[PDB]
Amino acid sequence: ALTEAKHQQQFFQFRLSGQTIEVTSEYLFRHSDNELLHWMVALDGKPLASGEVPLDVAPQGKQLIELPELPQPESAGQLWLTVRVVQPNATAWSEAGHISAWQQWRLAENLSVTLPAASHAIPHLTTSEMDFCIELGNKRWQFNRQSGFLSQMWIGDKKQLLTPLRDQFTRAPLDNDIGVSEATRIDPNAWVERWKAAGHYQAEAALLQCTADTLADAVLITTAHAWQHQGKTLFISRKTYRIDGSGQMAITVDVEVASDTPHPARIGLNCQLAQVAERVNWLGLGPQENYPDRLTAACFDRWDLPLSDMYTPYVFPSENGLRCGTRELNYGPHQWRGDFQFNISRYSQQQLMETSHRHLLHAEEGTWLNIDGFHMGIGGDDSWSPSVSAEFQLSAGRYHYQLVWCQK
Amino acid sequence: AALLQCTADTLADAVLITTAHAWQHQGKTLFISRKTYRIDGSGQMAITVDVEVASDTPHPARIGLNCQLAQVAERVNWLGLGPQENYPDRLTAACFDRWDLPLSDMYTPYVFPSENGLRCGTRELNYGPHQWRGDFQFNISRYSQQQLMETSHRHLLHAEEGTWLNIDGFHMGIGGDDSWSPSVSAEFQLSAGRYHYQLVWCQK
Repeated sequence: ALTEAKHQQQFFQFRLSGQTIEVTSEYLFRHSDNELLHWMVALDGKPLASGEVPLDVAPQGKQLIELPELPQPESAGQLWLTVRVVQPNATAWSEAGHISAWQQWRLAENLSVTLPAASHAIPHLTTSEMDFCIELGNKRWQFNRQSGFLSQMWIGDKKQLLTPLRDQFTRAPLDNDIGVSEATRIDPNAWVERWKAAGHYQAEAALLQCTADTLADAVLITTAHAWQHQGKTLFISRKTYRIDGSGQMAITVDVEVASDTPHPARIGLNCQLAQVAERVNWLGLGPQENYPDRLTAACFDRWDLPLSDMYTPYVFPSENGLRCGTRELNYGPHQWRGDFQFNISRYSQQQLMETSHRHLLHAEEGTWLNIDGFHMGIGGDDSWSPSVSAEFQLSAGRYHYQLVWCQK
Repeated sequence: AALLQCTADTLADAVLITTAHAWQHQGKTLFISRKTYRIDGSGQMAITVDVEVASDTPHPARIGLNCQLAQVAERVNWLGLGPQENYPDRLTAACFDRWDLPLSDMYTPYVFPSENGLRCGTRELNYGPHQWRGDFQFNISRYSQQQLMETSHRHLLHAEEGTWLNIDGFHMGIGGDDSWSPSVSAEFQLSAGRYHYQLVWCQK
């Protein structure tokens, strides 16, 4: 949280107009005299340009900054401008090179109008009454026809999942979701209570449909489940998996949420990976944990960190570590692509949810991955009543998202 | 537009068409539309659409489809907001229900012709033998957008061959705080980038 503060409370303010940056000083008494502005342009994580400019703004003043002609490539992707204010010299409370402020903008987008290279190969579908198998190369994917989930996958002789890939609509309650609700004295208004009461945490799936079809150049799986509790259908998930000659699966998901059920904490999938890698690399917001109503301090870019850093050791364990606006995530040989929020650690939601202290958590078999098409905000106006603003509640009813899972 | 792809595939119990276009202007791709039509034994087509809007292009007024129908019917019946013209930043007075009115009533004779007659939150619309189902906003009259756009007065409009139908997955707000500067609030601007929608067209 500390960063979100730091950024919001920063003393310099920016506005971008064309290729001119307007800087506003919120200092009342001092002049920007230990301040440098670093600027920089990059295309999907790739740096194309940098500058540095000394700030000469008086308290309550403005400074105009015109940027050099900015490169612009043919390549697809998003072009982002990022600026940082630096304190070149040390003060009594800061080191040299301390960053006092920052801001970023999206400059342009070159949309990708390029269709992939027609698959050399073609996947084979092997049916059975238990499942559908897809093979292509060393790669194989299995979908269980009884459950409707992708139960396993192999690269070579190695299995990748410990747990099937499945829909997730809940979260290990944050302090704010709980509020002052106790086992003794239940607060029926607390998000958790609502969710609890409505069956979110204990709803059971229901295969409505599960089919395989052979396309000209790919296999197409199609499923549908209903989550229900006491004969009430809470949600409905409709997917399509489409594996192609490239050995890429494209998941497309479409949820329907009942108008009359408390809005879900989230909407995405999760699964337990078999692997355990040392780093995580992604192209999205970061580097730090960021939620929807708490992500202004985060920057879009390519981040690479140790797994350990993707977990936030809140003494009272709960959902944590999320990173939003992710476009690509890489872990081991996996790579997922799209627009989603995600989190990844060695602790299942359930373990988090069931441990009173962080010191009692134990790392699980592999890596737990939660990939969200959507996530509700965290709130915080107070911690004893619902504080999540409406804009951050998953109240649309219809939700759509897509992924591309693949390997390297 | 630009055909990027167009394929037919045969499914166990249906046909599946798949397309992709790019709209561009001066080598800039503004939008990208990706659909799938899926016709089944029921003789129902399900359209599924997915638009990508360039971050750096003014947000579009809308996002949907249109076409000119050959038929011309006397009534329009729908299940959604109405009965009156309603836009996104202007629909609190409207009620969700089943409305049935004369075609004539689906056009708003603003003396200075412009986009009009929209009805939001529609779940089902019926015109002649057609029935469309989903979640969309729509409008329907005898005037193309172009005709509206090119006529200074309403008295000069002429009804066109059949019925023009505009079905929107999304529509930007109308504004009004004032009429001499942009007045559409941000919440009503189509600024997401990624837009998804689906329809079911069929007959009775």
